[PDB]
Amino acid sequence: MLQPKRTKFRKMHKGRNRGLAQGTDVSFGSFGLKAVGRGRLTARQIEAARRAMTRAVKRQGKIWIRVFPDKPITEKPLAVRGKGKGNVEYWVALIQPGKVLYEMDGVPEELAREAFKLAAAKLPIKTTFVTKTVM
Amino acid sequence: GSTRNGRDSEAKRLGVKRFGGESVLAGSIIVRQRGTKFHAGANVGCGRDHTLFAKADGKVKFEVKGPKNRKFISIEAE
Amino acid sequence: DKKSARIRRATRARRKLQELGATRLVVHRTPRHIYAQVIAPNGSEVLVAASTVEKAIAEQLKYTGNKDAAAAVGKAVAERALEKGIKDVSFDRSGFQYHGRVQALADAAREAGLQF
Amino acid sequence: MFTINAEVRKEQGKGASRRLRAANKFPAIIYGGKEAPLAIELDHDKVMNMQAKAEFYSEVLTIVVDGKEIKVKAQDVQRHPYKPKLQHIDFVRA
Amino acid sequence: AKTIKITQTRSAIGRLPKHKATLLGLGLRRIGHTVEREDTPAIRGMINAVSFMVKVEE
RNA sequence: UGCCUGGCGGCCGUAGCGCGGUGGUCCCACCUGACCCCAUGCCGAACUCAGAAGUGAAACGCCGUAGCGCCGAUGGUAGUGUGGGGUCUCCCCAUGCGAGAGUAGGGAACUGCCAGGCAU
RNA sequence: CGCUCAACGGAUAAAAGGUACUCCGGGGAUAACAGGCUGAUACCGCCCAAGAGUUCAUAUCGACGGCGGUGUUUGGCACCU
RNA sequence: CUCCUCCUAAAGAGUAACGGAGGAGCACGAAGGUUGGCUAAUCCUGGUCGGACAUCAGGAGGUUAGUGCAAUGGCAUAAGC
RNA sequence: CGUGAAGAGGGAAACAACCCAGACCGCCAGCUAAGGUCCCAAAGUCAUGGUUAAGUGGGAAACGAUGUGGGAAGGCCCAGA
Ligand SMILES: [K+]
Ligand SMILES: [K+]
Ligand SMILES: [K+]
Ligand SMILES: [K+]
Ligand SMILES: [K+]
Ligand SMILES: [K+]
Ligand SMILES: [K+]
Ligand SMILES: [K+]
Ligand SMILES: [K+]
Ligand SMILES: [K+]
Ligand SMILES: [K+]
Ligand SMILES: [K+]
Ligand SMILES: [K+]
Ligand SMILES: [K+]
Ligand SMILES: [Mg+2]
Ligand SMILES: [Mg+2]
Ligand SMILES: [Mg+2]
Ligand SMILES: [Mg+2]
Ligand SMILES: [Mg+2]
Ligand SMILES: [Mg+2]
Ligand SMILES: [Mg+2]
Ligand SMILES: [Mg+2]
Ligand SMILES: [Mg+2]
Ligand SMILES: [Mg+2]
Ligand SMILES: [Mg+2]
Ligand SMILES: [Mg+2]
Ligand SMILES: [Mg+2]
Ligand SMILES: [Mg+2]
Ligand SMILES: [Mg+2]
Ligand SMILES: [Mg+2]
Ligand SMILES: [Mg+2]
Ligand SMILES: [Mg+2]
Ligand SMILES: [Mg+2]
Ligand SMILES: [Mg+2]
Ligand SMILES: [Mg+2]
Ligand SMILES: [Mg+2]
Ligand SMILES: [Mg+2]
Ligand SMILES: [Mg+2]
Ligand SMILES: [Mg+2]
Ligand SMILES: [Mg+2]
Ligand SMILES: [Mg+2]
Ligand SMILES: [Mg+2]
Ligand SMILES: [Mg+2]
Ligand SMILES: [Mg+2]
Ligand SMILES: [Mg+2]
Ligand SMILES: [Mg+2]
Ligand SMILES: [Mg+2]
Ligand SMILES: [Mg+2]
Ligand SMILES: [Mg+2]
Ligand SMILES: [Mg+2]
Ligand SMILES: [Mg+2]
Ligand SMILES: [Mg+2]
Ligand SMILES: [Mg+2]
Ligand SMILES: [Mg+2]
Repeated sequence: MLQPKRTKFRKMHKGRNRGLAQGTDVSFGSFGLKAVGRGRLTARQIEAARRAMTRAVKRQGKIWIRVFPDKPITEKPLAVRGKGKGNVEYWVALIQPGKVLYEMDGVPEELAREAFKLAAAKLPIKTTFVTKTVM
Repeated sequence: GSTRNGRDSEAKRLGVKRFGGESVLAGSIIVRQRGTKFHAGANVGCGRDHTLFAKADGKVKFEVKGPKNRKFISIEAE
Repeated sequence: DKKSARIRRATRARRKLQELGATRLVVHRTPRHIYAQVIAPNGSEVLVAASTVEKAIAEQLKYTGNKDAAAAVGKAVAERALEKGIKDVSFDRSGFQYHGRVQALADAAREAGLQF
Repeated sequence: MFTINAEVRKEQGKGASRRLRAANKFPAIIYGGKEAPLAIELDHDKVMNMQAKAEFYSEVLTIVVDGKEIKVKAQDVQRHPYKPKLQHIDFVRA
Repeated sequence: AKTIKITQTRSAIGRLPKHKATLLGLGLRRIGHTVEREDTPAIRGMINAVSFMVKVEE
C-alpha cells in the first residue's frame, strides 16, 4: 500500500481532474498497461493489481509502477452533520487518459498480456496494452 | 468536535494604483507593496513601508533595468 | 579581489549621485598615478579631465604618485573646469578613503575654486 | 525504399489540424538546411502502417510533394495519447 | 464613403451586458431592425462581437 | 587612421563559466620600504604613506576553443474569450487569441565619451 | 495618566440558576413523527479468479480488488405540515 | 468572538463557510540616527589537549545563511555583520 | 452571468427559476423563433443515400457474445488453403 512517508499538509482540496496525461510512453520496460479512461486509483487498487500481475508472471522479469497515490482523501464518519474537514481515510492517484500505469520487462509478450489483463480486472478505469516504441 | 482553524487578517488593498502611461500629480501613490518588488526610479520615492510615490507631476513609466533585471517605476515629466 | 571590493564600496554613493543628477568629480588612484574626471550627470560624457599621465602635468613633478602630484592634478582639473564654467560638482572618491592623496586632490580643487 | 506522398497545407492551426485528423489525414512539418520549412498533410493509414517498421526511423525516407522528391529523416513523432494513431511528425531534410 | 446594412436576427433577452451595449452602439432596437452604417474597422469590430445575432448586407 | 591600455557609462548571460594560448616601451598589477599622515578588537594581511630594483608567476586584459550555462524558430499540442452542441465528474463544433516543454538552429558580445602609449 | 470595557464599535459603577405548576406573542424562517430529495451506510445482484475442495478455481465456498440494482436499515438535508 | 501572515480567491481591488494552516496582546536609548568598514550556510584537508561538533590554516561552495519573535513579500548599493 | 422574484405569450405531456421571446389597445390579415408536420392536434404518410429488427428508438455499469454495416492491413492458399 503506497502512501507518502510524510507530507507538508495533512488535507487537500478536492480539486478536479481535467486534461490528458503526462507520461504516455513505455519508458522503463518493454510492455505497459495504459489508462484509456479518467478517474482515481486508490492505493488498495494499485496494490491489488500489482499482486495479480506479479503472481501471473511467477515473480519473473521486472515490474514498474508509474503512478503513486499522493492525494489524501477525507471522509466524514457516519451520523455526523460542517464542523471542520473530515479525517484522512485513504490515498489516491489521479489518472487521465494516456497515463501508463505499470510496465513490465523480461517476459514474453503473451505472458505480459495475460498478466496485465488479470491486473486490469482489479481497476476501476478502462485500460489498454501498449508496447515500447523506438521514437 | 470543533476546529483549531478559523482565523485570518483583513485584506490590505495592496497593488498597483496607477498603471503605465497614467498622468499623476506629485505625491500620488503608484504601488503599495511589501518590500521592493518594484524599485524607485527617476522622480519616484520609496516610503517607509516601501510604497512608491511620485515626486513630480508626469506620466507613470515601468521598465526593467540593471544587471539583476529588476523592475523600476519612474515618472516622465510632461 | 581588491578592484571588485572597491567598486562595491563606491556603488552606493555613485547611485545616490546619479539619483541626485549631480555633476561628478571622479577620482582614480593607483600606486604610480592619480586621475580626475568631471563627468556630466548622464554619466557617459566627460567634460574636463586631468591626470599625472599627461606630459604637461608630469613634467613639473618629481614623482607622479604622491600628495604633491595629487594636489597638482586637483588644481589643474579645477582650473580647467572653471575655464569651462562649471563651478558646481560633487566629489566621487570611487571607494578610496577620503584621505591622503585623494584628500589632497580634493583640497586643491576646492582651493582652486570648485564648490563641493 | 520508403516513399510517402504528401500535399502542401493550405490552412494551419488548431481547427484546420483537427479537421485534417477527422478526415483521416494528419499534419507534418519538414525543416532543416537553408530552405524554408514546408507544412504538409499525410495519409494517416499509409503512414501509420509504414512507421510500424523500425527502419522508418533509421532510414532516409523520400517525400513526394508536388512531384518533387525530398530526402528526409523522421525526427520527432507526436502520437495520440491512447489510440494507435499519429498526430504529427517532424521531418528533417537529409 | 461605403456603407453596409446590418439587421438584428435574434432577441437581445438574456445576452451579456457587453453584447447589449454593442447592439446599442450599432443602433439596433428590435428583431428585424435594419440600420445603415459607415464601413470602418470599429463598426466591423462591433459586428464581430455580436455576429451570432446580426446579419450584414454588403 | 589603425593597434594597445586606463577611467566613466549604455546594455544585462548570443554578453556568463570552463579549457588552451598570449601581453609588460607605456598603462595595470603584483612589488620595495615604513620613523612618519593613517591603521590592525593581533598582524603595514587590509587600509595608508614614501617609492621603482624585480616579475608578468598570480590577478587583469586580449585571442582561440561548444564541454556547459545562455538564446531559439517553423509546425503541432495544452489552455481559453464569444456563440452552438453531446454520451455532461468531462468533452466536441464554428470563430478569435494561442502557450510551456521539446526540435532544427544560434551562440566564445556589441557600443558611446575622455585620457595615455606606439605605429603612422 | 487611569479599562483582558478580550462578548475586544466598548447596554450598568454594579448581576447566577429552576420551572414536569407553568404562561403570552410568534415560526413549518427551526428540531422531534410521517412524506420528499439523496443513497455514504444497509440489503440484494454481478465481474476478475488467489485459493479451499485427495487431483480439480468455477458441485459447493471464494481472498485481494472492480461494477451495479433496490429504496430497504443507520444516516445527511430542512423542501411540505 | 479583537489584531497579523499564507491558501481558498477564478493573473487589478475585494470576496463566504463550526473551510485548510500558523502567529500577536511585545521587545529595543540601542536592537534608533549617521559615517567608515565587512560578507553567509555547509562540507573537505592539515593541526596539542580536542572527540561527530570549540578555536587555527587552506580549499570547495555561492546565500543552500542572516533578519529580536509567525508567515508572506523583500534585502548585496545589502534591509544581514 | 442569466432568468424567477417583480414577467404574461410559444415550446419542453403536465413543469416559478430550462429553450424561444419581453404583452399600450383593437383585427375572423401576413412572415417567422424555439419546437414541429401519420391520427388525437396546426403543418411533408416530402425527396435522395444509408443504418437498425432490438418496439432498440421510448431508463443504467463493469463485463460477456460467430448479431449486423463500414475501413486499413496481416497469415495460409490450384506446388491444392
Ligand atoms: K560565451
Ligand atoms: K459585543
Ligand atoms: K428566571
Ligand atoms: K417536577
Ligand atoms: K444506489
Ligand atoms: K438511487
Ligand atoms: K446485477
Ligand atoms: K472439478
Ligand atoms: K407542526
Ligand atoms: K488572491
Ligand atoms: K546606530
Ligand atoms: K426580466
Ligand atoms: K419502445
Ligand atoms: K454466421
Ligand atoms: Mg481549478
Ligand atoms: Mg495535470
Ligand atoms: Mg492576507
Ligand atoms: Mg476552437
Ligand atoms: Mg434565452
Ligand atoms: Mg603593499
Ligand atoms: Mg600569467
Ligand atoms: Mg507556435
Ligand atoms: Mg515556445
Ligand atoms: Mg571567455
Ligand atoms: Mg463587537
Ligand atoms: Mg413530580
Ligand atoms: Mg403559545
Ligand atoms: Mg404560519
Ligand atoms: Mg422548511
Ligand atoms: Mg427517527
Ligand atoms: Mg424526517
Ligand atoms: Mg460463482
Ligand atoms: Mg469479497
Ligand atoms: Mg419508503
Ligand atoms: Mg429517511
Ligand atoms: Mg436553505
Ligand atoms: Mg407532508
Ligand atoms: Mg403538498
Ligand atoms: Mg486578487
Ligand atoms: Mg480576477
Ligand atoms: Mg459580494
Ligand atoms: Mg458575502
Ligand atoms: Mg472566513
Ligand atoms: Mg491563538
Ligand atoms: Mg554603511
Ligand atoms: Mg417578496
Ligand atoms: Mg414566462
Ligand atoms: Mg409557459
Ligand atoms: Mg418533460
Ligand atoms: Mg402547455
Ligand atoms: Mg409560413
Ligand atoms: Mg393535421
Ligand atoms: Mg416518404
Ligand atoms: Mg425502450
